[PDB]
Amino acid sequence: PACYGGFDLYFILDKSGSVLHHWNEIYYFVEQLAHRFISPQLRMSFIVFSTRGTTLMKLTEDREQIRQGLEELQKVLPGGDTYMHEGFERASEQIYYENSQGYRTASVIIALTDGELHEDLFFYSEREANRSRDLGAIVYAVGVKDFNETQLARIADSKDHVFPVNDGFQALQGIIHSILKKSC
Ligand code: NA
Repeated sequence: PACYGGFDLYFILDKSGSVLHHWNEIYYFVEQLAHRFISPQLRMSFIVFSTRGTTLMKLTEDREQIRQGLEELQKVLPGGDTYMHEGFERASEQIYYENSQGYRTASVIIALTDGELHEDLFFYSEREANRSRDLGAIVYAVGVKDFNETQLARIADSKDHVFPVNDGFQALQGIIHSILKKSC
C-alpha cells in the first residue's frame, strides 16, 4: 500500500485517574490537531478510556460534530482504571467497518497516555494495537508526564512514533509529515 487518498484519525485518550492533572495537555494536543487541514478527505474520531473504552464521537468529517466533540472533551474529569485495550478495540471496530464498506482510507491512531499500566493491561493493549496494525493502522503514542518510552514503543509502531505531549506541536508536524508522504 504505497499511498492513500484519505486519512481517518483515531484519538484514543487516557482519562484514567493517573492523568488527572494532565487532562488539559491531552485536550490541547487533540484540539490543535483536530483543527489542522491534513487532507481533503479527513475524518476523525474521539475515543476515551478509563474503566471502559468509549467512542465519544464516531468517525466524522463534519466540523460542527468535531466542535461538539471537543466540547465534551473539555468536560472530562479523569478517574478510574486504565483500560487502554478497549480504547483500541473502539478504533479497530470503526476501522474494520470502514474498510468493509467501499472505503479505502489510511487509519492513523493517536494514543495519548502516561503509560502507567499494570502488566496485564499492557499485555492486552499491545495485542489490540497489533490488531489495529493488521487492520492497516499506523499507531503513534503521545506520552504524558514522565512516561515510560520503552513501553510506548511497543504500543506505537516504533520508537519513531513516540512523542512527548509537552513538545507536541513539533510532534503534530512530524505526524502530519508522515501523512503527507503517504498521500496520493
Ligand atoms: Na494511566
